[PDB]
Amino acid sequence: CCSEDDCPSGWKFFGGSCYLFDEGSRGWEGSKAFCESKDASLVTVECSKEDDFIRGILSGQTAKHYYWIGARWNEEHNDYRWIDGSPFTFIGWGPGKPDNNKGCLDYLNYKEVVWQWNDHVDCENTNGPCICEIDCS
Amino acid sequence: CCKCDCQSGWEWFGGSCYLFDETERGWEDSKTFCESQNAALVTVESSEEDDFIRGVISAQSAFHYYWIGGSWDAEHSEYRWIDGSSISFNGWGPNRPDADEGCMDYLNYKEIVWQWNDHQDCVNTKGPSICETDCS
Ligand SMILES: CC(=O)N[C@@H]1[C@@H](O)[C@H](O)[C@@H](CO)O[C@H]1O
Ligand SMILES: CC(=O)N[C@@H]1[C@@H](O)[C@H](O)[C@@H](CO)O[C@H]1O
Ligand SMILES: [Ca+2]
Ligand SMILES: [Ca+2]
Ligand SMILES: [Ca+2]
Ligand SMILES: [Ca+2]
Repeated sequence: CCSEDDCPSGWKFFGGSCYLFDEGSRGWEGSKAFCESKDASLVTVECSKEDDFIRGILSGQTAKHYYWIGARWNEEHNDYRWIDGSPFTFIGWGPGKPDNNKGCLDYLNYKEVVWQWNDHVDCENTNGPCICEIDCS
Repeated sequence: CCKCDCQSGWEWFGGSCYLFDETERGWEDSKTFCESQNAALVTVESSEEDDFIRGVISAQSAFHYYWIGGSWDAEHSEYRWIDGSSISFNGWGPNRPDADEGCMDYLNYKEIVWQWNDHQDCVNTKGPSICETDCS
């Protein structure tokens, strides 16, 4: 658990985590490496307050309609879970999701999905911004 | 539970806050103590949870058993978690449960290396316990 103290310049504090809402243009796999290069991870969302926090930030802008997060299809377990291997606790799928395409998760704002989780089939060459997290664990 | 929402002395794991309380109580009084903490005795739905628990209790050597939130359900004629839910994950030690109308504990003794056992004295056998809240 971080304090506000531990958030590097330009990172937002919430719920004992530091978040970077990065506006670059990367694939999911490129976003994963980018977060690592900042000694961080693509964000993992363990509870509804963290989901509400994220939606608050993403609803503050309209340039972008998806941000990559630290979840994808796991071949070992044949399910969607976090990139650290942790199964989902909080479930954030938007209406009608997932599409079950064995892909990578973002927060999506498109038609009936109103800043909620979606799975995209292309984890390499679909470019977007991302959310990194430092949770000091 | 959010990862940083566990009150003081509690540990977060897989959406739950746990308390490993070492005051020794019989199974019923342990149930009551978890209720007083606005929680319940722990229910173990997965191998992941079981391993988290084993990692904590195999770390200490004072206690050989901890009370958890499983007991005989007459209605159903089987051990159930105290919320009424079915025991899906198989965390029993070799040849357990060996009798009905018991309560469950983690047991470190002979062939049971911190797995589930059934005890048939749910009042007067005192031990530590493990509480769980999902903060709902
Ligand atoms: C990269 C991304 O999330 N793209 C999403 C796609 O997966 C989804 O099928 C569609 C409809 O929900 O919204 C897209 O345009
Ligand atoms: C309190 C407790 O769990 N005691 C256990 C008992 O239920 C079990 O039959 C025996 C054999 O495993 O080890 C005991 O002493
Ligand atoms: Ca998180
Ligand atoms: Ca999709
Ligand atoms: Ca549990
Ligand atoms: Ca027994």
